[PDB]
Amino acid sequence: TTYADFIASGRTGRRNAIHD
Amino acid sequence: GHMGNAAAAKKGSEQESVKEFLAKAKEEFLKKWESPSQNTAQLDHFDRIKTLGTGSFGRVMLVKHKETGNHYAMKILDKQKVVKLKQIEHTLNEKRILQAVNFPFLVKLEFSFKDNSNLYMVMEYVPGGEMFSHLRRIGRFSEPHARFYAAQIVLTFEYLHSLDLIYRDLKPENLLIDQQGYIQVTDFGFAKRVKGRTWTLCGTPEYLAPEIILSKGYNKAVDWWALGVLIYEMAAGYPPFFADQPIQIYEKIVSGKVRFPSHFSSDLKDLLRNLLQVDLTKRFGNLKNGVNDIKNHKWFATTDWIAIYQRKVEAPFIPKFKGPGDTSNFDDYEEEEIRVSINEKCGKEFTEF
Ligand SMILES: O=S(=O)(c1cccc2cnccc12)N1CCCNCC1
Repeated sequence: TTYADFIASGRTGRRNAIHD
Repeated sequence: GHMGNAAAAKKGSEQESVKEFLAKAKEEFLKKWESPSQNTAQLDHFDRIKTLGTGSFGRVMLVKHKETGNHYAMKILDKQKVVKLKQIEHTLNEKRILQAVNFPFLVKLEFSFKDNSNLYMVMEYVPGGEMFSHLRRIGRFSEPHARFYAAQIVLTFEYLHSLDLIYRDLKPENLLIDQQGYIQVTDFGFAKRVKGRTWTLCGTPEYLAPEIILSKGYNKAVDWWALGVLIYEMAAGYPPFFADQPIQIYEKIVSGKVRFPSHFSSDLKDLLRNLLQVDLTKRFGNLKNGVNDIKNHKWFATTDWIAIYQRKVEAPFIPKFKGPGDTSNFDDYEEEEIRVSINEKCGKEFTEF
């Protein structure tokens, strides 16, 4: 499912900006 | 047509009144922009309590003013680290913007000062924490709840864009919730005052507009794209474009395809297709009708824009508030000393601060 895909992405936590 | 005479006249008057408000707001902004305030407090006026957030930028600490007992959030930057990271201009510009703007959903800079080692921006303490935390905990926001927040961003961008400020840093991690449940925007390190186009690659992968990814010159329409990402993420609980690695995210963003949860209303999907529009000649917020294409969209039909601005709408969610100085809506961080050297560092670079 889309939600499962989100959890699998590893990008569920706070996201850094490009420069960081 | 869609509106009878009374509704059309009311909408027209409302839109003209926005113009009048924004004209006055620009006058006020420009006075402060051209003569910024400096050196309005000092470090020993405050007790350091707890670290609220840390990052490459530096730290934000909860502090208490010794005389009033009022709490504030103090952003502390090490001048030498700012120079090393090539952030002089961004740091000066962030403080200049914050001391010059005035809007109910933009955090207020109450004091600023510097010492031999550090720069300090003392802002109102916004005790509800990041939207991010609440969103991940609750999972997703109902459409009315998402709409309440979205309306505040729409008004905030209408204000900022009228000042020729592009924001470029929208995401739930950068939106705080205040004690009344309203949004506070705090981070202006990527904002830029520019009337036309600009070219810097900056932002967060999930929130980047296609024209940024594609190395185009771009304009304030990137903020309206980002609003679409935010509304989607608030209402779905996950953003419209994600993948294991940024390069994959960028491919989805530029593809012109977006998919929606089955619980999204048709009105929401229509708004999002018009904000998440790769074709700049078609993106809402970038057309002849400007912000009005967004404010007048069916998804916002129940929004009383003035009531939101006046903060007279009951928020759908109020963060827990145990009292002044309560930090329970923020994470816990290792506490580090605030070293002030006996020797001034980087004085010339930060004269304007
Ligand atoms: O929450 S902060 O530490 C913060 C910043 C500025 C003013 C604040 C006011 N109250 C609490 C936290 C505050 N934060 C740092 C960067 C990450 N994005 C959100 C803002």
